[PDB]
Amino acid sequence: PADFVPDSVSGMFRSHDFSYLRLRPDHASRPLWISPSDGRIILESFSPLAEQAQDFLVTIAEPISRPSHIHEYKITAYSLYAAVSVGLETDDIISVLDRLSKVPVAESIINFIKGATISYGKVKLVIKHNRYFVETTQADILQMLLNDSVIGVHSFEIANESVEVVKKRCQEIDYPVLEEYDFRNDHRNPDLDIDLKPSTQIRPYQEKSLSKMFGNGRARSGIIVLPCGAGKTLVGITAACTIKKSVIVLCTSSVSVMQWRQQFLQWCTLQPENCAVFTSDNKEMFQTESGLVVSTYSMVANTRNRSHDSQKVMDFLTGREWGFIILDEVHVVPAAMFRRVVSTIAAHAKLGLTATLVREDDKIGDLNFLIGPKLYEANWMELSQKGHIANVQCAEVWCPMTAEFYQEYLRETARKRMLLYIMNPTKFQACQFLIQYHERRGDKIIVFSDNVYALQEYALKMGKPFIYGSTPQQERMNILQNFQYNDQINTIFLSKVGDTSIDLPEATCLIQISSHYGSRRQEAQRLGRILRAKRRNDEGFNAFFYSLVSKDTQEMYYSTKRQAFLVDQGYAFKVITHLHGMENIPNLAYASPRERRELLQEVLLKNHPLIRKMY
Amino acid sequence: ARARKGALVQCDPSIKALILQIDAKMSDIVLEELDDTHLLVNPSKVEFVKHELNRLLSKNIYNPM
Ligand SMILES: Nc1ncnc2c1ncn2[C@@H]1O[C@H](COP(=O)(O)OP(=O)(O)O)[C@@H](O)[C@H]1O
Ligand code: BEF
Ligand SMILES: [Mg+2]
Repeated sequence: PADFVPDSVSGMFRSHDFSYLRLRPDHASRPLWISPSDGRIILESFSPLAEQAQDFLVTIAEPISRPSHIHEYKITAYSLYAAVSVGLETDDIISVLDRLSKVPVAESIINFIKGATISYGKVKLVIKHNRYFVETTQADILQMLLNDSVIGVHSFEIANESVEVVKKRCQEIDYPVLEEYDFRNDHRNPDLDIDLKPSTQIRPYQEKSLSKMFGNGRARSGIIVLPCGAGKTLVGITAACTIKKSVIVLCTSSVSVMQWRQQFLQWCTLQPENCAVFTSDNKEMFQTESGLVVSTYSMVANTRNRSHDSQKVMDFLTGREWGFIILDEVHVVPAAMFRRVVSTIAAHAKLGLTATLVREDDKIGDLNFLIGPKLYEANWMELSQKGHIANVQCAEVWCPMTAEFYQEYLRETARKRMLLYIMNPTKFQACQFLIQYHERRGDKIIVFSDNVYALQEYALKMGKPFIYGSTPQQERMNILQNFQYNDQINTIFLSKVGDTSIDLPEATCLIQISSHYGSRRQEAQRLGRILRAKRRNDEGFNAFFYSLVSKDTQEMYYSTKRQAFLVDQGYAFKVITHLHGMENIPNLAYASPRERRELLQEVLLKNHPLIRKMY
Repeated sequence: ARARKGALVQCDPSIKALILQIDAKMSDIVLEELDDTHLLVNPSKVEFVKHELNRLLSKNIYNPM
């Protein structure tokens, strides 16, 4: 910024006027705009070299939003740490950035890349016989690590529990640690001979994801983010198949444990002998040299009360030095005690698999040192147009509450306010009319409702099956099987239980009467259920995703906040003020005033052997 | 036949509750009730109530930041 006359409209831009720089004549070809201060990147998706830089930019810059035409990216310290890992130096980044940037890379941006791109590659953490050694390739690091107030060719031991502390210390200090596993030269750990059968097929986007993880030839530790239904299960299977070592899978559900094992058996060639499932039902552990354990975070994260049956398994897990760990739905690993499994379980490589990499609290960034940086992220829109995932016509239906109910809405306290507007009569009519309309079309409908009481009320009146936490595994499976293979039943009423890692290929339509406040991942994960549509390639097919919201209620504040992640991905929500043909439906719930008042009162009222013969 | 100065407010049933609730705490707001979707209010309070209603309605609308 030297000798540049401000414009009369420069006042409107509060220090954001970046016109001080000039533009080269080759602006017609260069597809990258760079903000000299904020680090933001604006990418043209309708210009030559778009595909040329679509992969280079993703590696260096994380995506904040990738709508149809103009893609938005931002460069951050964490993003650079991921990029520098895969054989990238400042010189290469600077040379390519200038070759592609319409506007010159400012000194501030140049300074930012220099600082964070030079630290990588001077400290490594290795594991030997369940003993963790902070090995360094140069002796100069001893004067920096051993003298650290937190800690405690040269190699020194470090406590397993202290790993969660030193890794954060590594981020704070200049040198961050990298977890690279040389499986090729690792012979001490017994190998597991498994390869994908010929029937298997590797999709290009998955192939790119695997390449980002096996770029240098040594297994990396990080996170792979793919849209729901992209096939993350096969990505984990391929990673397990190529490493050919002891592996384990952790999932935060019981039904999903069978799903992962079922996919594992069919895709790869692992024999049933080497696979053991550690759940509440069975706890036997494989005695063969090497195998797989598909367990849940609850079983491995428990510390206080472990019984004899589970205690023996825990000793077996801890005693042996494993090679790989798979964390399905890794967006819940940095929790208070779910993160303990990473440290307690010894493994030379860690993989994270979550469709959504966001959470309400600011602990999402902690995944960098719990499991590693972000390796690859796949755009939802690109896969959708390629026929790999289904298209969804997201809609938001506005249901104005009736006057009688709204009268109690103002007075009622917030705690009971939720229950008040969740069972408003208008939403019943919309849900019933939409369900009937889609049932006539021949659509498999899934109804989600976080509130158990509302879920029961909907099902009891509508005479449709409902599933919630109290139901057993056998009953829910029977309901699920009936909903899939039987033509008689085409709609089910699910709850928060099936919000994640559930495969419903036949599901095409989804309705959400009321859900979990401001949570965003719930909105996206639930949307992933209908992204599984088997008939996602037939012409004119469009999955339906509805979110009934009461007008003039806090649900609008929650609804607009929870769907803030889908808009970033690219999905757009349509407002439906009125449903055509809804009045001509023969019967509707609570049509007469008498029935409406009956509902209002009920919801308002909610809150010695000898002696034995005598008797 | 008395010309009672007031603003002829036409509103939906949802908004009607707000004006009634607003009148509950501040009695002077609503002069009289006309019908379910119609109301008569103090002409002076019209400027204040409209801004007051927006603040209450502003809460249920999310703001990105
Ligand atoms: N390459 C592939 N070949 C065959 N089916 C695939 C492939 N990739 C994904 N699928 C299918 O996609 C669906 C979802 O797979 P899954 O791994 O459970 O997805 P995610 O875990 O990402 O939600 C399943 O029906 C699975 O068989
Ligand atoms: F992301 Be998937 F639906 F497990
Ligand atoms: Mg999955």
